[PDB]
Amino acid sequence: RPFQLTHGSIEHTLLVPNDLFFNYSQLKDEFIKTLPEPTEGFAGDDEPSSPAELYGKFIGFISNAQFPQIVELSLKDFESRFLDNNNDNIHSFAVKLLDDETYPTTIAKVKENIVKNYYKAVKSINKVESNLLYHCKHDAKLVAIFGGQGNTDDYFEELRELYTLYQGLIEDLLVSIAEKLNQLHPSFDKIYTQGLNILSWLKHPETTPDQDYLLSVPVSCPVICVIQLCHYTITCKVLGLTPGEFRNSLKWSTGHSQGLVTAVTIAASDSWDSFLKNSLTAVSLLLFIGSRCLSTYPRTSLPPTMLQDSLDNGEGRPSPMLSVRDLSIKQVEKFI
Amino acid sequence: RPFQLTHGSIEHTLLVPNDLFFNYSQLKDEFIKTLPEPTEGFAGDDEPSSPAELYGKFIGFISNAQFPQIVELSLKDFESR
Amino acid sequence: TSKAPGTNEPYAIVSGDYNPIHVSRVFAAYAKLPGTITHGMYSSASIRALVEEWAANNVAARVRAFKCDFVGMVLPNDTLQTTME
Repeated sequence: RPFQLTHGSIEHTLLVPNDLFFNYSQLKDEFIKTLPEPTEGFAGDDEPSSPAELYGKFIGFISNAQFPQIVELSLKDFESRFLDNNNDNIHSFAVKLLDDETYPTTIAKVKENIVKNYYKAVKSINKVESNLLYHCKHDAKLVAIFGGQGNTDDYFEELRELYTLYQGLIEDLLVSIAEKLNQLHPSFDKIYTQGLNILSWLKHPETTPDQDYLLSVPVSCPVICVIQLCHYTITCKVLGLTPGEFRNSLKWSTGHSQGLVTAVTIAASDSWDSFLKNSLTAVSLLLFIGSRCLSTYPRTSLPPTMLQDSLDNGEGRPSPMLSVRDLSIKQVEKFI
Repeated sequence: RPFQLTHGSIEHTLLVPNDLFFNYSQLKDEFIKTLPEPTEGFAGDDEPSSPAELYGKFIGFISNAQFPQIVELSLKDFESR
Repeated sequence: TSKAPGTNEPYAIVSGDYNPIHVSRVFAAYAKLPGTITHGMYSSASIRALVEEWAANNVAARVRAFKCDFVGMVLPNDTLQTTME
């Protein structure tokens, strides 16, 4: 008898080619033993909790196992099963999965198990798609903005999950970046002694220095540019867009306090290698900035009465820069 | 290893042709999911409660499923059995 | 709470104290002591800079005398918690 592909309390059974079930079952046997026990509706973070999520976890699993000619087959199957005429919308497919009732909504289990595994298993994404948010090539106007220094407290985790997710998209570039850093890292020792091996901190979380030294300027200044550049590389590659032609789509762009260097890189980026070279000149620049803006005004200790009071007043931990809201310029200049 | 055709608390395992087990198992997989849970000796009206009864329910099941050349084979098997 | 350094060599080259108890495994073993323990003077200056801000509210000229007793030894990278009374 022919029987069903199954798991847990949720199942997504697909039609394999009739002459593949044998070896197809080997991957399944290896897969079923890699999944934890079902938990009261799959509330466990690592077990899938929607049929599409299960199928995605499986497709990520088979991508590492040495058995090709199934990875892409099951991949196009996943497409036709969920992404027809929108077979480049797995992001939107993901955020739509957040709306299911069979699936208890949590974006974390949607990002991984679906998107991570897709681009982990997908072959060349180079299907030049529709810049159709600009499809009114005559009517819309895109402008890219690049964040500046200090928009968030815990920033390195953005790069953490980004590498966790699109590793196959950034691994080619960020290692070339970190190498160039290590070629310039020791030349500016004595100001960031805990090293600048980003690859270590990503491949090994415990090797990552504390957020404070991470929040240090000679540290945070280049990695923000790194985050922006990997984001740009991703949005160029998911669309399969060369950086220079994606730039052709934009009308103009500029950057904040810090990221403005990324903006001027984009305006000089034509190919991927040109992009890589200009990113190198960027992170080398912002590393100099981080070094010198600290060696010029080194942040020192602060009287604990001060910051204790400031945190009891609900204010922030004191820092060289203060943001005031809800007040016009003409009166803040009157208080200063 | 070769293993056994089975269900529930009663089993009627037959000898398939050696070159059919593959697709024969597909019908079984479709069949096992159409049967309710065993009930204290299969007191439920719709679950079979004798090996011949199980085999008959299976043979009715495969007759609708699009896979001939097994229906009559298993049928003459039921006869000889 | 404080933490011992990783290596005592930076302190040694600055303080001019090249005492091989703190820099070389072989001497630290010759004296049968637990290893390249931190420079006692470094451990002093560490707690001194600690109290200089936690007791004097980071006003440097307020401290006028400081004395301490190296009761125990500290191997590098050790995490040290102090009380202040």
